[PDB]
Amino acid sequence: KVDLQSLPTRAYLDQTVVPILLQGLAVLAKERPPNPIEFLASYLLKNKAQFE
Amino acid sequence: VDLQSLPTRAYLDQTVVPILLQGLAVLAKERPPNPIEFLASYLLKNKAQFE
Amino acid sequence: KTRSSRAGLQFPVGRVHRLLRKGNYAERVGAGAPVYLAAVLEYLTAEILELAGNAARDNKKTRIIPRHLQLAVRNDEELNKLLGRVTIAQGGVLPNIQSVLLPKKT
Amino acid sequence: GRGAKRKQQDGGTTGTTKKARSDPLFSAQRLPPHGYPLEHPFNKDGYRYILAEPDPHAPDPEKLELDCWAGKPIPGDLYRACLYERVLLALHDRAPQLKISDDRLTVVGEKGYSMVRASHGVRKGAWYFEITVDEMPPDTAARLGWSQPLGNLQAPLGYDKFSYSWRSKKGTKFHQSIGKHYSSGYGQGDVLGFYINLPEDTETAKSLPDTYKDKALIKFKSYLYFEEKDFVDKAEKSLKQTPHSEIIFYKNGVNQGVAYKDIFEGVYFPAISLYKSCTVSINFGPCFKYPPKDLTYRPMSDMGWGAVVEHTLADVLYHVETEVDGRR
Amino acid sequence: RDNIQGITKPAIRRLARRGGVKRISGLIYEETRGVLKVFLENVIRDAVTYTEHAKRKTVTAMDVVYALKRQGRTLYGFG
Amino acid sequence: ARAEVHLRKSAFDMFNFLASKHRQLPMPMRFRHLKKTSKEAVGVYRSPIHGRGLFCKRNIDAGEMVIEYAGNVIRSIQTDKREKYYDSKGIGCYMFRIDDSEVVDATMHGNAARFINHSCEPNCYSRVINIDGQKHIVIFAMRKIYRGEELTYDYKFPIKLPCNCGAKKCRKFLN
Amino acid sequence: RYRPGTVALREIRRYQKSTELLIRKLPFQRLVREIAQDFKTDLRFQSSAVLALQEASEAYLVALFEDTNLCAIHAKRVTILPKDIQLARRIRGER
Ligand SMILES: Nc1ncnc2c1ncn2[C@@H]1O[C@H](CSCC[C@H](N)C(=O)O)[C@@H](O)[C@H]1O
Ligand SMILES: [Zn+2]
Repeated sequence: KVDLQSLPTRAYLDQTVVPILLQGLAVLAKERPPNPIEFLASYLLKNKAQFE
Repeated sequence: VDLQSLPTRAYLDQTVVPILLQGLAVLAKERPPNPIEFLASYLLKNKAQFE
Repeated sequence: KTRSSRAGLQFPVGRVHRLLRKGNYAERVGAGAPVYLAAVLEYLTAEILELAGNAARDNKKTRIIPRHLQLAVRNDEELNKLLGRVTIAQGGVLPNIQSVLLPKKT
Repeated sequence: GRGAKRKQQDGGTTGTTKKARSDPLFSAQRLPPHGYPLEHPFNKDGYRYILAEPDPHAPDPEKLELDCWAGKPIPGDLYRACLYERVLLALHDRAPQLKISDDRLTVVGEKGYSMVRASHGVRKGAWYFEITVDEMPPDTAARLGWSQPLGNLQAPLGYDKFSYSWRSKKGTKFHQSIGKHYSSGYGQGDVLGFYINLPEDTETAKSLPDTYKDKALIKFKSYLYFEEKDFVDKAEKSLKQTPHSEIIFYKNGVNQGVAYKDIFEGVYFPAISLYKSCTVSINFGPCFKYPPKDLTYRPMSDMGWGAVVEHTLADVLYHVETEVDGRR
Repeated sequence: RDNIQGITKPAIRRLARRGGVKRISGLIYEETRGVLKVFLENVIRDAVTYTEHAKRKTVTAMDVVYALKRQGRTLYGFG
Repeated sequence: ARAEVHLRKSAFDMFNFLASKHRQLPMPMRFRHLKKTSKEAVGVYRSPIHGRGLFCKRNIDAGEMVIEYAGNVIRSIQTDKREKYYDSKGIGCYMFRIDDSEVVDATMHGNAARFINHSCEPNCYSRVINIDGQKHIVIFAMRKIYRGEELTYDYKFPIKLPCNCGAKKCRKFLN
Repeated sequence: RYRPGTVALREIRRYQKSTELLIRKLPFQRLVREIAQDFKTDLRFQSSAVLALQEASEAYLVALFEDTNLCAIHAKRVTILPKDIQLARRIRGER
């Protein structure tokens, strides 16, 4: 179930992948890396099998 | 770029637009089983378009 | 050859002369009578229609409804002196409320 | 229970009032008349008001009906009023008297003085771009050159150290209301080249706000606006110098010499200054002459899922800080 | 027949609104109907005189204007 | 008497007319009265409150549209240079701010309503309407105008240019 | 709603802006038919003609009302009265 009537798409992305995105945005806003894909992948693998 | 004269959020919104946009879209909607090669190819596909 | 262009007016002059000749107002008329009448009718028609156009552009409507003519004739004072006992079809009346009949409170 | 709407309409007590004033001829923006990516350049120089990158808010103000923005805000997938790849000037830090095309190529000014700024900074790399002056009627100053966001968007180009200019008429260099007969004039059909010579990485100072209450978020009548505002008297006193501090006003390669030096240290926006009604075309980016080197200035106007995902990305981009901030 | 009651209360109320009044008494309608009837009969007398002098059993509109002009009023926009 | 220097030298005066005599319906279509029947009801004479003034030889009662004020409408950026030039040429604070974004300068262009004064006991209040899509300021009176008095409107400044009028309620300042 | 006298002003202004007729077509037509039958029988009316008479009536009638109006003002009151109608009819010089 994704984005039919219950969870709006903006609300869906605001409530489904938060624990990775806040760190990613924080590191691209402070550590300012031209290539932040490694950080996002590392934080995705931390909860790769933990995704409900 | 990306350090002082280009603001961090402004750098995100201005310089590397066509790379993180497509990667985030594919990992938020499609999520291929092996996205590492997709993101590597997307990163390498933009090399003489942004400074 | 025409005759209206001899004076530069717009209202017909031959028509006025024929209609006044067959109107038995008298038996014999001069030459300046038809042109003079055409001229005065021209002036009065222009006087009315200029205000008609002003009222037309007041409400931003191209077509002139008779309400505009009623307002233009009534609001002027010389016209109201000259058009004293005359009404207009579909004309309506200009807005007016008596002064002492105006309620107010704090 | 119906006084909340009147408070939201009069202006309330949340800093700036909720009654906008942008009385010059403001166009090219504010397309969707609802709660969507919007923008309001304000009369007051330094007021940037935007709605893209949306955010939720706390419901139940005065025990009325439950607002839809309690925990699950309504989505949005439609036109977004900005640009990503290479902002052709800008759509946020502007004056509400500039006429731009829908594709954002031509710039038409007001009856009085006007300018447009940009939203992209330059630190290293080649930015040899051009401003093709389509036409320049008499009594229409066409001074062009880089400037700073701190610059007053209605002040003459060069009136402050934030802004740098080269006069289109008689080539007389002007800055801080000081004029020296320096070069020859330009105008009709005269393409002004512009390549800010900092191919090497530099360092600057970006942000130092002095006010907070004017930076608030509250519903205007049916939509939110982000009061991201600059100040002046504090910003001018943080003025510093930086590397490659020279705003050169070229003539498409040929240069008469940089008119004024020691430019303000900060993010650079190429300001185009007009003085009366006059149009002008633009081409900016990390290229030399041809606009299509990167993505050719995408407008992000499409109905597919790409617009949806980009809008949700922007929503999250502002949602992170609207969650970690803590609303008063 | 009895049709003078045809001109009912709301219509005369609206025409009073035309006049420029708000406070009107409930015992004014009868004499207004009388005055209206007098005016109509006075006009239609001349109307039928005109229409029968021309040996036409119909009644046109231009003769109505003619009688209105002869009486003292004048009508514009009709013929 | 050509041998004693009298004081009060500096004047900084512009409208050199100061004398010691001073011997004094729907909305959109009311535009005519602005330009044609609006040039007799008011005379220009020496005000007693301060400086010059608009005295009266006619009478106008309550709720009557009288004058439209027009002048050099400019944006707020020109305010800095305008105030500098006011300090230079000796120009009063003619910064007629209809709003915080547009101000009606009256030092290079303006109308006959540049002659007004200020007092905490005025005769008229301001009002603004919109005709044909343009916002214009027209004043409607609340009382009757007597022969020989001066128009004045409250500036409504919430509480250093003094306001010397002599009225008992006069707060002696623009406040 | 409430506050009698307020709704009267709104109604009178709304109707002053409007410029339509005020009498239903069929009742007035039948009345003209009856008053004609009083004079002569079997008269065929022109649909334009009737309309004509109609308008003239209101004109006359409305003028009368206005006069009575000012007469009431001369009597230190707002409500108009029958006696004022005879006042206007006699003073006009049309009795
Ligand atoms: N009584 C007063 N005393 C001092 N200044 C006044 C004043 N009344 C008005 N002013 C100021 O003068 C400015 C207008 S210039 C004054 C009008 C004109 N020069 C004259 O001779 O009368 C206004 O901005 C107002 O602030
Ligand atoms: Zn005083």
